[PDB]
Amino acid sequence: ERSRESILDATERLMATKGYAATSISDIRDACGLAPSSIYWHFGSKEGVLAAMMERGAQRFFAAIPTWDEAHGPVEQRSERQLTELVSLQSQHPDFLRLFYLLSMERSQDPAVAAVVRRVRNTAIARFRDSITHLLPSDIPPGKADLVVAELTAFAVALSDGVYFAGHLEPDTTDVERMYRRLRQALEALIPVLLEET
Amino acid sequence: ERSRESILDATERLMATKGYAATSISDIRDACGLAPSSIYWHFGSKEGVLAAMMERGAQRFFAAIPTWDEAHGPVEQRSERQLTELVSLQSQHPDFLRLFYLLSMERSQDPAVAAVVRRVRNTAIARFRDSITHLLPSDIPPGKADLVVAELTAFAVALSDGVYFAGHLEPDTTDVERMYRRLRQALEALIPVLLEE
Ligand code: NA
Ligand code: NA
Ligand code: NA
Repeated sequence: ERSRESILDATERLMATKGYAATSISDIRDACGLAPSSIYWHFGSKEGVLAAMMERGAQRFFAAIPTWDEAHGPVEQRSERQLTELVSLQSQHPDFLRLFYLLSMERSQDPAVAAVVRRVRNTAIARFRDSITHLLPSDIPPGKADLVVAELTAFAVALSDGVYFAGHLEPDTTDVERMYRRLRQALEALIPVLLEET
Repeated sequence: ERSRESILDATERLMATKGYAATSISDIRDACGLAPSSIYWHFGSKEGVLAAMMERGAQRFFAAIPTWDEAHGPVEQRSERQLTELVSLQSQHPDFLRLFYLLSMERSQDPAVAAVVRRVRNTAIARFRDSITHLLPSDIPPGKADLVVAELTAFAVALSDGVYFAGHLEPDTTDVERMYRRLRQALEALIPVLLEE
């Protein structure tokens, strides 16, 4: 729907300037041409608009990172392919992530916002798991691999979250590519440790 | 002064009840019995109160984690009982950190808030660095140790940030002690990787 997109485009731009609080549904109308009644019929409220806008930025973020099956064979080893793309996006410091971390830390979340935060978070965790399953030896029993992959995934997600905060709070001195390289090296060392933990 | 602590205690209770937006200086006065003029005279504005409030929360968080020169014998190494305390605090999932992360992701921050967020962040980084310097072999040249410690510290700080979000967004399934244990294991493995360039 093209009418949905103009509302979100208007809201993005309007929130880039002016902030969320100082932006009125009226202001959104002025920008996108859709009447307030029309905006409500779509997203239900002002918070509903931010929710849908947040979810859109997510899909664009994730679509720029290839799934394991979308990368090639292995080359360079192909978990590396994903890492390269993740590094690329993260090095550009996406403001989408700023919003995600902000909204996930807010008390009294709007139900629509809470659902979107939950889904984006689950997708992120899923995308990491998709990549990390292929880092384990072929001969691990499925139940054991599940445990190890899960614990490795939580570790990767945690480090990746912290990389954004590094890039945010230490933008001048933070090397994103280097930090993610340490993660890949950390994961490689942890795999034997986890497999033999009884 | 006792006057400052009553304002902050009252503000602490008001946000977590009505939240920051729905709380007024008048509400703060009603709770602590200090006139708005007195409150302004201390913190200058409503944002000034929030700043001082969460900075207080930071000091209580850090004072509960021993530095290297506290945390006595043996020389263990000492980062284990440091880690134990860090795990203990994080296991309780303090709301201080939620506020820190929230204020750190905001644009158009009040000047007082920005200064406090930066100080808390620098203090955290410094406390990690203080502990991690002792994980290296002693025969490492000071300049190389500087780089390795700094890179290890940023890694630890990053993981430790991620642990809070795991505890916050996956509270049922997140094992905090186990995560921080992986970190210590990760750091130890990374220590030679970094030294050999
Ligand atoms: Na908001
Ligand atoms: Na606020
Ligand atoms: Na520590």
